[PDB]
Amino acid sequence: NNLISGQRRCGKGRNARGIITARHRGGGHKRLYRKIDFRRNEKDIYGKIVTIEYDPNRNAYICLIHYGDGEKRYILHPRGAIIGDTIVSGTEVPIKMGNALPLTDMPLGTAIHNIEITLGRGGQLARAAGAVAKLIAKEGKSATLKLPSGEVRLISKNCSATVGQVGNVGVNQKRLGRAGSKRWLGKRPVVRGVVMNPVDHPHGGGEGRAPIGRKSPTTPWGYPALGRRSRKRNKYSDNFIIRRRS
Amino acid sequence: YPRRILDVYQILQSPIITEAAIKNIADENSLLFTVDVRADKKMIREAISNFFGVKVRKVNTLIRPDGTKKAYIMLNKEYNASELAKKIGIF
Amino acid sequence: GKAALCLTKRSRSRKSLARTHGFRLRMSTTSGRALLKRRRAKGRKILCTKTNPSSGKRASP
RNA sequence: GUAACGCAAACAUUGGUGAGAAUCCAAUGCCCCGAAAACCUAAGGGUUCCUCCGCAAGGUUCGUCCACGGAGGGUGAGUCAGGGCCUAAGAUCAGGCCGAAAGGCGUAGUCGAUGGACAACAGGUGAAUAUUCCUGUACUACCCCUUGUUGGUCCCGAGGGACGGAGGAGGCUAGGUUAGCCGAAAGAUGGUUAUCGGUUCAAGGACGCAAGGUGAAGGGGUAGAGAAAAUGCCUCGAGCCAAUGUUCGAGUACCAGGCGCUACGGCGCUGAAGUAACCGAUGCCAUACUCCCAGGAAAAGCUCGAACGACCUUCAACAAAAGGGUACCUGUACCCGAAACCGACACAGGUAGGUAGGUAGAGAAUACCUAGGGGCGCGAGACAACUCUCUCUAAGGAACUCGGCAAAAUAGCCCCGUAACUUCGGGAGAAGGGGUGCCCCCUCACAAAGGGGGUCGAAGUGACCAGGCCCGGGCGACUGUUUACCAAAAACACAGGUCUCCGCAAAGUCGUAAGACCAUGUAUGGGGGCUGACGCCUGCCC
RNA sequence: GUGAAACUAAGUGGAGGUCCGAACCGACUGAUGUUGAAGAAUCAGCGGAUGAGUUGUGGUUAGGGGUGAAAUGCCACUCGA
RNA sequence: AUCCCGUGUGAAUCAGCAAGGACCACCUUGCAAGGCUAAAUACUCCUGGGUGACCGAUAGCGAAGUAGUACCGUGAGGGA
RNA sequence: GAGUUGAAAAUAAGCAGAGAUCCGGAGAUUCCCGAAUAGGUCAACCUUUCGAACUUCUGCUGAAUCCAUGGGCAGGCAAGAGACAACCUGGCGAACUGAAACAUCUUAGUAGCCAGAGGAAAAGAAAGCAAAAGCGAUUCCCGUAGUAGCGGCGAGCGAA
Repeated sequence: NNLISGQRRCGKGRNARGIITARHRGGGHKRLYRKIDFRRNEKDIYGKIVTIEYDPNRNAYICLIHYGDGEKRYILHPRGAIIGDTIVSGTEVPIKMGNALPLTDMPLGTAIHNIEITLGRGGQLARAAGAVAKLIAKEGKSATLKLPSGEVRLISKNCSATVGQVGNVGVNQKRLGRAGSKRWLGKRPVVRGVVMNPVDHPHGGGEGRAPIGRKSPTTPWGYPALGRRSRKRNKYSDNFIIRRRS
Repeated sequence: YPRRILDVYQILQSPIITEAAIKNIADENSLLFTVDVRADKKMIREAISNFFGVKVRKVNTLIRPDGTKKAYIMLNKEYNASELAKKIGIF
Repeated sequence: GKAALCLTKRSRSRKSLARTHGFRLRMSTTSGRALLKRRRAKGRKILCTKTNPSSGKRASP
């Protein structure tokens, strides 16, 4: 195993300056990092699954592949798959669960994942547990995809995608059950707004118990949370997006 | 390239003359001296052997808290430190 | 009580104190270099207290 | 000339020293500490350590004494600790980007142990050091020489180093106890030897593993860009892995006790027995086993190895063998549960780690003790009020008072017994009762058992130690957190719920910028608002 | 005990922000202390005490700031700057 | 007005260009978009020479003594 | 040109008319730290291969592409770096205060920080003044004058 490397960034709520920009982090448990090939760019080399194991750094499980020529890679476990199953990346290849193939040659309407937005990079979309995309159409240079959010988006057709839904569908059936469970998961407590003083947070102060008194529900930094968009405006990708979410 | 720090020909300041040193001459067959603070064991053994033409089983050194290095220079079973030190005015 | 109170000092290694306030620290920073200017100007005997030798007698290994 | 003289462990006497002694030294009593008030370390102090002298000042009194003043001394290392090796958090950052200047980001590297990697033990000695000096017996790294192979060396591609918590059983030892063996023995009193002591030995070398665990540990060739990892072949006195143990180390010492010193300290000669049984660790096996999920550092040293690319190359590089020969820097004193650090004080305070004896006990609690260390730097009387720290109290038993605040009572173990309600886990040690000392007995296996019988006291967990319990309501579900130095809660958090934003060059956040977090994550994810387990719910108004 | 599940009696097992209780960490009540022995202590009791646990070493965050299970609390006996 | 600047525009060449406190005409003055240059002027950590209706140890420099010392502060710093 | 071997002043041994001690000018040495510079560091130490590190000078080389640039190896007395009371040039640039409050305004382009250099620095040889009369690069004093002016026409500011 040369894929399981202890090379954390450490602290990991703190920026370059050294201030807590991303809030409610720390405590946690020490964890390692499994590199995962989201590219799956070992082309025309026939592969075999061997073990399904726990990634501490994810929702979904990881799958250890042994290739025919004799090298090993970690990937995302698809839903139906088991130990000793078979896969391959390339152009031709069948549409059997867990195989990798560019979006052009794929069927119309198949549950898929690990999709690139830009050719070359790797695999950004549908990576969580139960992640699932459904190719709706195709148009010239583009393929029209429906995402896990419930949004239809034009992406480039030459881009890669791995067939099958992503496994471990039941991780919504946790109850955690106690403060301590979320504490050792990495997260930390979240102090409400209305509780604090006026100097700290917009809702702050107020004698007795405070109603959220200032006409709007506010962030810590003045910008109305609870209804108000924030998708820049005239962003580069704007053209490509077709729909909303749910 | 020999010395950690180059110092001098000189090095050795003087022998210590006291009641402990006289007894250590008889018991251990060993001389006692004050040297450079920047003096090395290797440097001392090359000096004292090459000076008197005598052998040195071992040197052991310390820095008394003012910052002056004092060295015990031990001699082989062959060479006799009592008679050697007699002809350098310690007896 | 069992936790002592309002002793600002403790017994802490001269390593850490020299890496916080020592000569080599002051000498790096431009702002901090002009503190040594003021110290030599006033003519204070000991410039920056809390300096240690890597060598013996006051070594903090 | 008052308050005070820093705990209520505790002193007394005889002698000595000297101008002078409650206070300095010695002896004898007595008492106190003993998971310390003992002995070691890390940090920090910074000469306080030892010797001889002094007592103006300092020491809450005195003082011939001192952590005080003067004078002189004292810290010895290949193996202990660090550095000459390695890297984490973090730091600095060549070129590079960004910024009025100062500078900011950031890769290659380089630093940076609290971690990895590495070689020593006993006995001895001495005013002050000892794993450092001495004696014995060891080990690591280099330079000789006998065999060798033809290249080495670095870069470089691999193996490996290499890692969690919890729990439990087994095998061992360290340590303890008892016996045996040996030596000594009047301790003035009815008896009595039943008494008192000693019975010790490390590192390392050589060598084997059991009803301890397991039943591939460890290899050898081969294909395919392939020397390692990986797809198929075979083979294993079917066995391995270890802590302990047998020996040498160690016919040596070490040694209880005897036989002589001469004045205030140890020191010469001698030298018996040196075993067994049981209890037994939080120590080792064990980076072992099982279980669990929150999924448990890196880098060098080490071992392979084939390349390519460089150097160093035939007075040479790598392997093995006994015997030789060789051996850098710094720390080392002393205090370190404190009169020496940190608290302005010789301050009732704080301060990381190590070693853990006996009797009673479940126990690192407690009580009394051992080894070891101490009697708290004002004393002497007297025995008024009053205050404090305590001990008891006839009759009553909350009548006190803002309030049972405070005090009292309960208490260990074994056996019987245990309600409403319930989220079916609880409530619950519910409540409430009975037995416990000491002696003597039944049993081819019930930690003074269990049971039977006796005997003593007013009282049997007799001391220390060691739950008070119940019924009803508000708030918050719950363990948790909070105003250091007046507020610990009903306040915050919490699992759960809901809304809203965000499709990745993401929203958000921090920055003049570069860019950083988010995330090496990508909608079962990430940011924000409110509510606060769980049950039933959550209406009208745009 | 079942078509098999379900369910239920005994063993085994060692979970738990489980219980009682030293060290450890805290700070609820009282008494004492108030030109204190102490610029927050002593004493007698108290809560947690395998976890959201305690703590040594070495680091990080900086005042139009930081940090904050949120009191305007803490940031060297200083904090509405 | 004159002088200098970000943004955008954008001339002319001595029948020229600019100034003469918007602006135009006529006069007068000068030659912008390249550089260099002593003096008179400013000051005292300091050296030499002189002077004082200046101080004389609570004054005069903080500092007449081995003072930025002793001491305090984590530190900048304060300070006999 | 006569006694000396620093201050406090004591001893011990020396050096001195063949001219010391001293005074002046010029040279030589100058451990370690510090711009610090062989590399590291917790200033005054540790490791070395014993080295001015880094940049522009100057000799050769030879990247991704011909040339070229980056880069590597050499020689180099080798120019630069840091320090410095005030004065000065340039960059950034306050607030208290005054206006009896306060925002224009004033405090002020002052204090502060940052960078730079000299004995001064900056300025400076007319695309300038001025008025039909003339002057001839700067800079500083007297003056014009608290005048012309500007100004919530307020406080104030104030030329040539």
